[PDB]
Amino acid sequence: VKTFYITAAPVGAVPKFLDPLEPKFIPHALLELLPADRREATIKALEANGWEAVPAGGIVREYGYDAPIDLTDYASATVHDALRNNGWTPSGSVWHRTQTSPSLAQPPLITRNTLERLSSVDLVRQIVLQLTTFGWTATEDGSLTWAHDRIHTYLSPDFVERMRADNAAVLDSLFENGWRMCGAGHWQPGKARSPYLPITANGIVDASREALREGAAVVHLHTRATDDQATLAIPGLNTPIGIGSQRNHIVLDDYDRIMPTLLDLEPSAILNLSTSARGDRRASQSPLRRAHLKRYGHAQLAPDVASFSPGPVVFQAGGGYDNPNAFLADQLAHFAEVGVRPEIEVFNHTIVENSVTLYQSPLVKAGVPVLFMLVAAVDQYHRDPVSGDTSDDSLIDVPTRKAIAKLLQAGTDDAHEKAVELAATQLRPTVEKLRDNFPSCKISLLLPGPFQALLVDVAIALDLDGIRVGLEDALNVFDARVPGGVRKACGTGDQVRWLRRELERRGIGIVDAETLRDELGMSRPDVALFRQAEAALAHYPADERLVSADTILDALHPIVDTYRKIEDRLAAHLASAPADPAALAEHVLTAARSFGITIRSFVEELDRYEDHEYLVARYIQIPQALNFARELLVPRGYSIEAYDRALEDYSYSVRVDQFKPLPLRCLEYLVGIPCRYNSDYSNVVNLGLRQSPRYSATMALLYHALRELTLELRDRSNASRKACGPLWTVLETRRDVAPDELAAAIASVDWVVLPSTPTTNYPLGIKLSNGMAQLFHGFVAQIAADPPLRLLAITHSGRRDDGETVIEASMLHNRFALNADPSGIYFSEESQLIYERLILPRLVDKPAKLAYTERQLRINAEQIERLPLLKCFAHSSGIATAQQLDVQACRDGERLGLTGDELRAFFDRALLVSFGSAADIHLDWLGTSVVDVTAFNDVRSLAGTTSRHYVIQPGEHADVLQHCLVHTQPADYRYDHATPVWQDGRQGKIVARLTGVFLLDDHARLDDGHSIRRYLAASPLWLRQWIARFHDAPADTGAHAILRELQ
Ligand SMILES: [Mg+2]
Repeated sequence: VKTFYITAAPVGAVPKFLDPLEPKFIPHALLELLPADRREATIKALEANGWEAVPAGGIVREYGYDAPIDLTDYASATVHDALRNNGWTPSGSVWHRTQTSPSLAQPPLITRNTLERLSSVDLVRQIVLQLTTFGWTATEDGSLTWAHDRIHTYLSPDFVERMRADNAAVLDSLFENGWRMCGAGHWQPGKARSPYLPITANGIVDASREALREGAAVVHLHTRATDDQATLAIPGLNTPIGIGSQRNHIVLDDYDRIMPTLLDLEPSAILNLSTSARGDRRASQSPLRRAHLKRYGHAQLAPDVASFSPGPVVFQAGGGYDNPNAFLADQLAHFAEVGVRPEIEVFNHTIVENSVTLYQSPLVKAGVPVLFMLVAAVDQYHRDPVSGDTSDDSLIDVPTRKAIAKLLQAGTDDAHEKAVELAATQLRPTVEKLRDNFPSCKISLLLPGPFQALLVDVAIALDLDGIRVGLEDALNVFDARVPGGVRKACGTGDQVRWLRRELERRGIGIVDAETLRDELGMSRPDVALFRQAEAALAHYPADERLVSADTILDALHPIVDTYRKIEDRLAAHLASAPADPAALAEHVLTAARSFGITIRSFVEELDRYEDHEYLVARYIQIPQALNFARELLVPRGYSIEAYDRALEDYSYSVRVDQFKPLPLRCLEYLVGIPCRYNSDYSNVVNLGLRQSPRYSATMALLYHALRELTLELRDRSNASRKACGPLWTVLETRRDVAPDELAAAIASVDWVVLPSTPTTNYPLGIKLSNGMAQLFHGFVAQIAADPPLRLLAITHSGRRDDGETVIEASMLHNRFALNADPSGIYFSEESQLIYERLILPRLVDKPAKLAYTERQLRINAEQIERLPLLKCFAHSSGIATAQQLDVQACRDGERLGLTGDELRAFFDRALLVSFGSAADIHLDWLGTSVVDVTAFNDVRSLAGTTSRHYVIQPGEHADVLQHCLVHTQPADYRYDHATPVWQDGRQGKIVARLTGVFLLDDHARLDDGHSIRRYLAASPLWLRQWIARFHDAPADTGAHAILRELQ
């Protein structure tokens, strides 16, 4: 019931990046070899960058960092011996190392057992912390290992002495593994440094991505200047030492790269940019502190949140920045004009004071709820403007912080609670004071370094709204597998994972970015626009009989206008001259996706093409993108001369008469907003829209108008005329016959294949209907040869009573309208033609009279159990068509009178296996039991459903997905990890819902997730076992079959 929202802070201002592949020790002989001035400059540059002078007595494990030393570039008696002592040999003016160290043929490893031999738990930690700082990584075993082809790890004499004293055998182990003693010189302890800290645009983007997929909802960003970036060239070393301030600074070119990238890959993520002037107090009133707060990308979106501190920030550790009132006034003014919400970084008590009094009104006016960030356990000063004397203005006073730090080191549970009580008692006045003066506000907590052990407990005690972690606050992460229980954090995502799993222990949930935007009142434009349509149609019934497309289009009028303005911006961008091959489509596609417009791949898109009979429907992607551009540029007056280059392809040109009107393109956009892909098909966004009460009804109304306008366009084309009524087809061993009036086909056949959306009664539809059928029979037939197969394929009616053509939109409206049906009463004419000739005979007694349109015109309760098991496959719209068969069965069953309980026995004689259910499964309805296999990236099925079981959240399933995105090859992929969830309906219906299912495409991505082929291809062996058991079965019941499968 209790939830937090996690803020991730990847960059920060203080910690620095330290390259693992840099030398960590420089022998004095190598520096002393330099000329006096160069030696002096080099040393002071090293010491400025964390390098500490150190005597002999330390050990090193080095390989691959040697380089020749030509003295002509600059001998000495004191040096000469030191060089030869360190394994160097002269050759005139040239020195080189003949001394050899053990290669890295097999990775150096310090076992957990070796570490545990040490008595001091304190010593072990610092050893683990030092090596992990150098790039060493902990294993699942709990050991430390080095994976790179070079190595240069050094430990100080202090380490060696304490190691020797605690246990000399451990130290000897290093000696037998290639470590060796060192002379005097300089080394890099890497204090306040990490090999995982991101200071480049690409690094920051990656770090943010990692944190977000682990559960973070907000990303707090910094940037680092590189204006003093330099490298030191040390003699005898083939790798230079990176020096630089890595100063905290607002870099506009970095954000120009970071922000659009994050908007593309992480659309729902709440971006929080730092406005801090820490590291440059003299620029406290610079307009640069808001220069990065603008509209980014083609979507012209701004950062959602920016840092804001009502008062000076003065660190006791040194540094800080001032926030003058005129400046802060300009900030808030700019924040408002751009659409940015301030987050109050509460550093001091003076910040609190200024927040609940003078800035109280302006902060509320800036937007509600007001966001607060409690910078706890960070020592602060207040400076008397007259005397200059400093007082302790920290949220947690320095005496109490020092106290808490001691109890943390005690490690006992008793000192922990006393530490929590100390932190909570100190912070509670500030929390209460903020909430008493701000009726609508959110408050988050951060803790630096060691205090992070209190982060969860203190946040719970104060009933806070959010918790912040990241490399900005701490560079370590708690790991119980590691000796000492602590190691270097492999990025912010590592720490976010720790926090999430920590909260999961206590039964505390987390809030994803998409959900938090609703709470904070900062939802995305496209999400808002869809909800705008939902509201505009809220008072209209989902029944196609009770509302017209004209009325629906009339209600969406202002939204069509809103969409048009978006389309203008896409058109103008395309008219900004490019490309010559058919790869121009890639330009259009990328342009479309960045503006939020998804050029969907329609199977029936050929109906708009005049020469459709002379075209190959395999290469329909490149031309549809070309015509799309033409479709947008022509009505406005732009030149499409660059296009129609489809002439250099193999007309694919779409006639102007078949161009989609403005409202038609608008409807296509709206229905494409829920369950979107990100820019590179790594994730699915806008998932929350499905949980709306009016979602299905809205989608039903949309596809209604989408149908009416598409059919209108189809009637003016040479689109293949469709036929009335369904087509029945049997597949043996594949064989293919087309029965017309034979119920004998049903009895002879193992499985029935229910029709999909594009499988209608017309040349292309029949080809597709045959295809899916064949795919299904190769599938079950392949299972037969494992620890006379006949298949029945059903094709939908192509034309209804009034001569109206049956298209995709027709099936989808039927799909969504069925979702919005509370009672089991809705079905279509297409479902009727299939039902009465397939299911109805099972209800009555012996053959009846059927009309010319193949439509129709008792009980035998003892023979209800005698009915054969009807095993059916379903894909896409299949589960919708199937449940409509159940409805009609209940209506005829009630007309005949089957006492309901016997109706249950009827449905026990049927069985359903659905792959990619694109419609909701009404659990409480009377109907056929279903095994549901739906993929997470099956966005088409996702958009058609409302079940939460299809949505993957940070957990084990999310881990497998992220693993398969990089290491796993597509053809090998099988969703073994899928977890079946069992459900029992009010009226006996049983549903086996698989969770964690996803489908890899050819690029190991999440696109093309509606492929029935991939659904069957990537099918796990244990799932085949289920289907095998279904096939090899006597006259057993459905309920009995799957109840046994639960074990
Ligand atoms: Mg910050």
